[PDB]
Amino acid sequence: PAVGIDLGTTYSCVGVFQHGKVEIIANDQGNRTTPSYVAFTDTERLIGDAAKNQVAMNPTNTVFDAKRLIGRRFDDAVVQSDMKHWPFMVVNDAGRPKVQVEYKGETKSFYPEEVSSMVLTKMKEIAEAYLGKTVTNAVVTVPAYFNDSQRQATKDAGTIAGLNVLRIINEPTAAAIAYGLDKKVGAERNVLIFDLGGGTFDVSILTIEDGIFEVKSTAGDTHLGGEDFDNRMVNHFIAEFKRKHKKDISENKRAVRRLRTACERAKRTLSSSTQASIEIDSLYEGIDFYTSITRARFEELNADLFRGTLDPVEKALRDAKLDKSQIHDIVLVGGSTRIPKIQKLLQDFFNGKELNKSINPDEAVAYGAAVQAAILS
Ligand SMILES: N#Cc1ccc(COC[C@H]2O[C@@H](n3c(NCc4ccc(Cl)c(Cl)c4)nc4c(N)ncnc43)[C@H](O)[C@@H]2O)cc1
Repeated sequence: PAVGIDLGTTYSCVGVFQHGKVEIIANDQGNRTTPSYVAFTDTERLIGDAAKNQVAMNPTNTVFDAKRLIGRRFDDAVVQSDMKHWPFMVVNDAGRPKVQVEYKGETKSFYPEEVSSMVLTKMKEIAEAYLGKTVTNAVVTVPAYFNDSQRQATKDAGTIAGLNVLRIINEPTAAAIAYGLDKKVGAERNVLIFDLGGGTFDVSILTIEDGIFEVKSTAGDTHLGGEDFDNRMVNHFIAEFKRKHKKDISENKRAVRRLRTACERAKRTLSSSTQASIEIDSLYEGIDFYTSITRARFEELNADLFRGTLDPVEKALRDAKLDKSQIHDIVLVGGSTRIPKIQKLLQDFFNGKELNKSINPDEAVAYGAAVQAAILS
């Protein structure tokens, strides 16, 4: 048995190719993704949903976004910039960063591959729990733009987990293989992979000829995703509250939370029907917030951000010296591409051209890694 693991920034996912069909193994909690979270608490260490869920109670010893630190040096523009926004401690141990935590009363320090080895250990377990066998061999994916150092730090992060990493594979190639774009014959095809998750955005252009892949260019926005979209809604509703009820709820962390949470959920609903209702009882100072939102209004709150996504598309076409009519295939991954106006912009931008999207976008990377781990098996 060999697995494909999509090791992501916010979530990880693990799959196995069995009985001629891929299976996205579910966790001990029944979820097909597992947050890449690791908490340290007085008595135990927590990974996945257990860690995600006590992040309010222990925000200072609950680590996440370790993919943003992996393989980088302490002075990397990105280690520096992100550090400002993490409750936990990032520490310069001799030019290489470390996360230091409180864990059983003793303060311990951790390299990022140590912290990614824990997510990988858990994913290994998730599979071994499902398959009722030992799992060792894996494919683990990384973004196309990762360098040697960051590939090595990931590969090690697995070798530490007890994994036999058969291969490290680019996420947009994982998704290409998922869609069997690598079994098309004859002439070289150019493939654009649009990855829009919750917090990060990545465009990747690859050429594929005869099932041999090559990375042509990299683009993206490293702080754009579904979360910017929920914020647009939170502002629309906070204004709407102030209107009808002349109150400002925004300095009440809990009212805003109840609202955020209802906004992300409403957002998901708007990808499949044309409006979405919200009732939040006694939201602020005793007042009920009963409201509703159409898709068209949601689209308008985000109209600039939805378009803004086409720039990494252009900028990546630039750097790959390709005209948009030369793109043979478009592949959508990351759970935000489920938003229809986003698919509509992209289809219309690429002059009516179809989109490859039938595989679950959250899962497609892990799908292709598992398909591929099977061949290398
Ligand atoms: N269980 C679970 C689970 C699985 C994957 C993810 C990751 O999602 C990353 C981003 O993708 C966004 N998103 C997602 N994410 C997938 C998802 C599916 C179910 C649940 Cl309960 C959750 Cl909450 C998230 N679906 C969207 C949709 N249908 N329309 C618009 N946006 C969608 C989501 O809001 C988030 O911002 C998050 C949760």
